[PDB]
Amino acid sequence: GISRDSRHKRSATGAKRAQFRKKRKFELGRQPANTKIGAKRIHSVRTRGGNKKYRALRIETGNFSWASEGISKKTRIAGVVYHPSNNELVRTNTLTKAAIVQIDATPFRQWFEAHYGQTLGKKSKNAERKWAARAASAKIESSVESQFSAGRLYACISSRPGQSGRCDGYILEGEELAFYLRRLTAKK
Amino acid sequence: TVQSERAFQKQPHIFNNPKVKTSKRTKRWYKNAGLGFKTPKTAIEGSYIDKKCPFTGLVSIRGKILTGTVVSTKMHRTIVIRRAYLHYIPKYNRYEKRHKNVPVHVSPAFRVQVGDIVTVGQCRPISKTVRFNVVKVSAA
Amino acid sequence: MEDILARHRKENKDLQNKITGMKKQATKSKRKEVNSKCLDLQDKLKTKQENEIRDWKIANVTPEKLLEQLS
Amino acid sequence: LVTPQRLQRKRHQRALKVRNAQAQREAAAEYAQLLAKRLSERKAEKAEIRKRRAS
RNA sequence: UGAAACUGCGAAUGGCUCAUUAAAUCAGUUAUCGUUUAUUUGAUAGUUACAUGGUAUAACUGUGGUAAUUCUAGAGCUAAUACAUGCUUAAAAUCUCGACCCUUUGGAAGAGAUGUAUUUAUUAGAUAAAAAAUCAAUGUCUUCGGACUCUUUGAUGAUUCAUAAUAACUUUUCGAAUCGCAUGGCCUUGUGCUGGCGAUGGUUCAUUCAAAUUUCUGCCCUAUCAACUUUCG
Ligand SMILES: [Mg+2]
Ligand SMILES: [Mg+2]
Repeated sequence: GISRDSRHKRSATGAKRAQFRKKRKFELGRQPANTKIGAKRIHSVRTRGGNKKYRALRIETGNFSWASEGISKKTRIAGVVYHPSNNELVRTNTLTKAAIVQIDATPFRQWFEAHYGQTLGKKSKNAERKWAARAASAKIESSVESQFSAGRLYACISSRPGQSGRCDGYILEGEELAFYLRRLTAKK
Repeated sequence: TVQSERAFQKQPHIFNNPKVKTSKRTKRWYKNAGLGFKTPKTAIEGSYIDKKCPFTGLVSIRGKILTGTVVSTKMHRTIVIRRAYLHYIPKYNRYEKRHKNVPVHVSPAFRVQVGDIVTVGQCRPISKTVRFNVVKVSAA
Repeated sequence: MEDILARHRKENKDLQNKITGMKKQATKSKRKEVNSKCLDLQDKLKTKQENEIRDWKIANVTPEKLLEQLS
Repeated sequence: LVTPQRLQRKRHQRALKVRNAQAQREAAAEYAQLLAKRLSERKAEKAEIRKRRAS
């Protein structure tokens, strides 16, 4: 099908190479799975070797990591806002690697109230022993609780959906987030 | 102009912790190439991001090592070197001059100008025709 | 009002039997996937009932501010 | 059909996984003993290096 | 013993020919810290009704169709190392919570989790010659003024390597419901518990047969071919 052969191109001097052989099974290429938002729909794709490759067509959930506290929670994905390869994958709401989505901030907040104990925005004895044990770690840069006020975090996606079948990434931090929001406001 | 370009430029799988207030805002990772090649100091204190740099990125050096003389520096982060050599025709018992142009990658830790001699090492296939990588610069 | 509540109750009565049949029909391999699908269906039904109640009551942030606060 | 032979084979599978587990556990214990005595000898060599440099 | 058939395997080797192809194939020489690898060989898995679940069908019987194919329809059976389910195991350790105890310097009954594989994030993966001052935590004793009486692994020239740990993740991958030989020991005498030789199957690591790209140098004639490549890479 899609041949990723290097003899069908030109050379380094622009000469037209002739055809040399028929296209091979060890050099094939598949049609891409332009992965949308929807109910969970993953197709199995058999590879070269005795291996097997997932192909995520429509997916909605993900295991997104928080960089600072070192937690990763299974959390729904709302929609794609911004994407580096093309601007048209934003229009079709496409999850790929580094395609940036808005992720809802409910279970990170519900962990955070169980682990840090201060509400954002606006009794069992060992638990307040533990929240007395952690004092200095409760400070996060202002953009994160500004996103918690709306309950929608921005997160990048690091796991390729067309190979793994998953959609897992990391929440944007102040350097990453600051540059990406300034060019978001430059677009908006 | 480090974040001039369209996605963010970072070394992969590095972390700067916001909870711990450090003196330097960017922890940088570097490795030595081997073969007695000294890492330049601008690789360590620098702020650039490059995957194909052998001192800051995910490219090893292995195989043949070559020396040449650069002719073209006119394109983005890759330069073209030129090796002149002698080829021996056995019937006439005397040599022929010949030359081959190989386009090599260059990290921004090197200030390479045309006329200088470089030292290139083999790496993984970086592009269609680039297969090499500059690891030493000699001023001329 | 009362008709929307009766429709939501009938939808919950159908969805409970559907979730119980899906839980009973599952094997040891697919039980986690069936539980995730049932939890997603329950969350979607609760969100649909809340949106229907909000519509029945009605009928009858930006990154620039984050940039200004950061700078 | 449940025969005595299949019970014997199931018994042999259970017994083999058991004795493989104790064999690799005692191999791990003997190697832990070897690494502990090697580190003790290494600390003794460190001690004689420190007293020859102190003298 | 064994026609047929299911299942496993092979049929991707061998054999032939030289049409295309002029940095193409190839020759010598590298590389894979850039990958897949049925088989062989060696290691590898106490963590998930068990006197051993379930269902289809072929082969076969019977009825058929057409000029004709290694064509097959309907009906009636029944197997697995087919298909699909589905339990079991020892101690110990460590973390998440934690009923109560009292106000110190706090310590705890109890509950849950911790095999392997996938995916993400983070951390460890160190090695030049010696020292002192402070604050905590501890193992500590008080002449309650005081201070110490005891902790630190591999490889490569090179790595974000090998590998380990934490937080989770997953149409939950694997963790034997198989078969041939001799049938043995231990008694509370149950037809109870143990018990060998070796074929197949299986996750992963390594090896092997390989494969795939890949580095340097090399090709016959032609200027009556001097500029070629980029909308279409
Ligand atoms: Mg026989
Ligand atoms: Mg084997």
